[PDB]
Amino acid sequence: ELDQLRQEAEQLKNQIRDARKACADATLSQITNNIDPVGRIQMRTRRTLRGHLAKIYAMHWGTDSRLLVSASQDGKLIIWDSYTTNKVHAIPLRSSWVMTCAYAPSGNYVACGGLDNICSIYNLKTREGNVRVSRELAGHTGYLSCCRFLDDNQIVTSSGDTTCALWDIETGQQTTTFTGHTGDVMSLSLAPDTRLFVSGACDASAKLWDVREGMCRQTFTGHESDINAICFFPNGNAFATGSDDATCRLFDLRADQELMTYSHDNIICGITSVSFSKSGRLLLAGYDDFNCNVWDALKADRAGVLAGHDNRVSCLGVTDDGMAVATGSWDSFLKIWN
Amino acid sequence: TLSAEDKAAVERSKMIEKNLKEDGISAAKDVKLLLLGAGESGKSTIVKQMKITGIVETHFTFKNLHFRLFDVGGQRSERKKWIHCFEDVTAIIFCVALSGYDQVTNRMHESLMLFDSICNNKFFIDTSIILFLNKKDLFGEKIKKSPLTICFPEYTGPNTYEDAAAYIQAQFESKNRSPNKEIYCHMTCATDTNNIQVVFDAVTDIIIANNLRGCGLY
Amino acid sequence: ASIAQARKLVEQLKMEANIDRIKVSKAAADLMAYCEAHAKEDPLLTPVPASENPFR
Amino acid sequence: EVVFIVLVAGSLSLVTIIGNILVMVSIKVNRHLQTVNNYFLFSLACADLIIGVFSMNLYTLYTVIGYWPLGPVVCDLWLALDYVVSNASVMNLLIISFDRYFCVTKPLTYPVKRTTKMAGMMIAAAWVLSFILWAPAILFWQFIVGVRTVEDGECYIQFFSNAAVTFGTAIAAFYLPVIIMTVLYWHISRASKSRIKPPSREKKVTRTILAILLAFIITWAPYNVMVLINTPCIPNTVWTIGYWLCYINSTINPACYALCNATFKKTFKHLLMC
Amino acid sequence: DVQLVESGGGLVQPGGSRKLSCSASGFAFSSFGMHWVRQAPEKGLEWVAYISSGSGTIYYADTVKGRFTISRDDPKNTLFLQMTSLRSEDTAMYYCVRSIYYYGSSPFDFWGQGTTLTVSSGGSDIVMTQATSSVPVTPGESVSISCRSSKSLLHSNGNTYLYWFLQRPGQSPQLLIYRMSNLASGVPDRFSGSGSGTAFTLTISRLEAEDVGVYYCMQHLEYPLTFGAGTKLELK
Ligand SMILES: Cc1c(Cl)c(OCC(=O)N2CCN(C)CC2)nc2sc(C(=O)NC3CC3)c(N)c12
Ligand SMILES: CC(=O)OCC[N+](C)(C)C
Repeated sequence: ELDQLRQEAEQLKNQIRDARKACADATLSQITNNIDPVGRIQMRTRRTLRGHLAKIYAMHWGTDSRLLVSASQDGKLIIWDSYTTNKVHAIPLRSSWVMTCAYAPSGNYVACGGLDNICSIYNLKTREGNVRVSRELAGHTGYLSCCRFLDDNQIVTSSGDTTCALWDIETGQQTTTFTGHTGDVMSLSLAPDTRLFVSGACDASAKLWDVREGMCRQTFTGHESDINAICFFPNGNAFATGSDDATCRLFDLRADQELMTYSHDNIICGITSVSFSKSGRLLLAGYDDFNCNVWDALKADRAGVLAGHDNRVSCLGVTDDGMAVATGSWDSFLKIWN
Repeated sequence: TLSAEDKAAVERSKMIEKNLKEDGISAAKDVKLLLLGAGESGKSTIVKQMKITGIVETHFTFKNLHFRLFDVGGQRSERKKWIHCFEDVTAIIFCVALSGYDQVTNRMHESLMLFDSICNNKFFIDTSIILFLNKKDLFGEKIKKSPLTICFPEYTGPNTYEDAAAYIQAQFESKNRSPNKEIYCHMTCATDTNNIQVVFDAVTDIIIANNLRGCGLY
Repeated sequence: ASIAQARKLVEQLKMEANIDRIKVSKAAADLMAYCEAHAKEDPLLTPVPASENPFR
Repeated sequence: EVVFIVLVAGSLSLVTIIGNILVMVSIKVNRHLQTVNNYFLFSLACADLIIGVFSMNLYTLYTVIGYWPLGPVVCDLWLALDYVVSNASVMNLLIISFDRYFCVTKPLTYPVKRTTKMAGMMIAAAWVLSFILWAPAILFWQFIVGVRTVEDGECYIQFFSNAAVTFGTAIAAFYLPVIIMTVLYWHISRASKSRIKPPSREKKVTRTILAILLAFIITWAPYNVMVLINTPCIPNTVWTIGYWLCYINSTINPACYALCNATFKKTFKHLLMC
Repeated sequence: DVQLVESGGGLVQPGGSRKLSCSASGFAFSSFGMHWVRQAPEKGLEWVAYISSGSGTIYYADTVKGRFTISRDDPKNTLFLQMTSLRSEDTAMYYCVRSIYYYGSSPFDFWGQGTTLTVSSGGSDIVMTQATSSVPVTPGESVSISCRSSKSLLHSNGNTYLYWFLQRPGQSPQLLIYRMSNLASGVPDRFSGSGSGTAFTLTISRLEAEDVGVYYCMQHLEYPLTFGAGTKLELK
């Protein structure tokens, strides 16, 4: 009966493909044929945060657009003040191998994780001075690649055992497990309403979940290699993904298909981070060729280069008010741009 | 100078800067090694010979020198994602089982393919390898009954230990093309008394070479 | 044991094959409208002077 | 005639200035290239810079005409500064020799035992020794003797006749570093071999080390032997070169000490291209 | 728990010398800054000395420089004040407070218990004036208290530095509001603050019977710290 199920699956996929082709009338570019170009974007390095001793692997902005977490495998998780290049806490980690960091939207907790299969949650507002470990979530059988908060009492992570998890910090259990991927999931991003998120693994796909029940809603496949970064459009109806075939793609949600692809002949490297602006007109993508590029997010034409890094740019984040973009590379540094 | 109550904050910032600098200075005094291998490569035999889920880190000190051994064989996923976290290590310890007349595709062929892949990786283009060829006893017993030509058909020469081992070693060594790095070789027995000394000597030589190239004198 | 996996896969495909669809051009125009509505308060493409920039 | 000499002098000056500025800016911004070893090369890279501009252009001002246009109002200060900075350069070379010998002979304990403070102390010592060893005697032999032996038409060393002082100064500032450096480098070459048992490592090290020693000794020998000679023959023109020869290694040693690192040369490529 | 307890008090004839020890338990003592604040039997709060984390910066009041000295022993977590050449203007009860500082911190969050010392017979300092001294109140009402400085407390950083303190009868003061708007930890929602530049006000809504005592305002723009005379509260 295996052949029968294979034939049924082939028929279902053919039906889905036919429906997707049918609903596609015209592409986004033709509708956006009239809007004027935004012109070259001049951006100069304002602050240069210089504290670490090894390659920075992740960052995350705060909610107030001023504080910033930085995680690097010198064993360090240090939080900064962007406006005055100051350090407010330094945290020594139990494990030196780190690939993720999160700053709670309430500012009370931070999270970290890496190859040692454990997501550690660090308190910040203790009554005894220093910051201490509150919980060590451990249910995964592979390395963590991303960790995002939802509120103070829960957390969402994605790990290299082809699965994702929603935890409960107070108890320590694993409130829900999402499975259905084929390879290593390496990115994660939450929609504004904190009700559904999209994750993209090394099997050239990105699937969208719902946090309440775990049933996968949609699978998007356009790429030709691993996807190493995902970010959302601000209104939660589109998202941008960055692969290792030198292209980044803007995908829709209601139209159930791909809208735009971004790639240039000069570019052959692989994307390590993708983000938007506040309005949703510019796309910022960091490359392995030691810089960052800005794409007109409705014209696909390149509109400037954020250059000045001496090695691969890994983390890239824009603030919650659109005032600056912070890029962090294996050069141990971290730069702010307007 | 226009600062008001932020003067404290800056004192705390320099205090934690001092702590970071001191921790870095104290933590640059430890050697970092990465232990690789193949299936049933005997890498469990030499990890226990050192006496004090996820990454298994073993710590030991010998002749007043820190060591750190990072077993990563517990990772069941794509290798090309987390190898780059192990750049800027001092050495890669590669263990190869000399029992080279079996199937898992001969085991030696898997070992050669893995060694070629890890030696021509872009990140480890200049990171040195200490090569252990384990099970030098069992191989000696087995060589009499079976010919080495079953593993490498091209081979022609004596069927003795002292030459078959050398041919295997040379076939392994012929996989490096960088002019800087080097492969250090040893043929540890199943239960030899002291082969931490070989690791000590190899790491001393690596440090000397790195110092010489850093000063520009090379 | 692969029978259960195949059944789960086809069940997931059937569950995800029953979603409504808006037209592509409608969503493209919606993105265009949202992008053109919020253009003023974006401090990245409309550069902001040295008087109200906190990082200046 | 004059155009050729002014052109060659300007070329040397510009190349020296740009080379040393690139070396210092490179060491300032590559994150990793910043090490204890690179700061004895952060000193020299500045000291020659001064010679890269002052003596370079002012010997060009007197190089040609033949009469000191400025009398003893600036001649004492320039000459004293020139001799002081050159001796500082030699001392920076000497401390680099010490640093390398200790980082090769004792590779385990030494590279961590010393902090930044010890390196800074050595740098300051190398500078202050040269300052005290040349500036006071040169500047104040006037009042020490009570007369200005130097006439207004040319500039030279006030104590050229006092045999003891000329010997002392020259023998120190040249002939102690020669023996110290050669001894240390021969030991480094001996101890650079691999005790474990296609040019060898020892071959490359010996090639480079002979290059450095021979270059320095050839560049600084004849001037420091004529100085011993006078205390009576006047090249009057021949020794004009000597000064020029002695300035040449203030122009090439950035390449002999920061273009072989191969970590600096990559940064040079990045800086020039970008 | 957090505990600060002081010892070294009693009675000394004029001219002598003593040493006061403040012992701490329950927190990372080495990462804080210690202060000293004294109180005359009838008057209000006055400032004595300040020592920082790492003992880099030490500050003294004008009426104390030269005579007294301060020290800390953080391996054994105890703070010290050495007093020499006393006077009759030192008969008072002394306190021990902690002042951790960083972006978003809360200074003066815990106050010690206080040691009593008595002795027998033998221009840019910012002045802050609390207007009213006695205000009768009734439970459930709303009361607004005031504090007017002499210099504008709004720095360029967008911050202003005025702290409010409450003192119940026969206990140590507790911190209510820090930086004119922030409500501290462990304090109810009732209290709130407002003001501008120099004229600063604190509002209590639906006053209960547990909030009787005396209230104080403090400045932290520049040293030395200056308090106010306080405002008392009484029922009926
Ligand atoms: C090294 C030197 C010395 Cl020591 C010097 O005078 C010192 C000297 O030998 N004496 C003996 C004769 N007395 C009359 C005067 C003092 N005078 C010049 S001039 C010049 C140049 O390089 N060029 C001249 C053409 C411009 C020199 N290297 C040089
Ligand atoms: C210092 C010394 O003895 O010779 C330096 C001469 N100079 C200035 C030509 C290099």
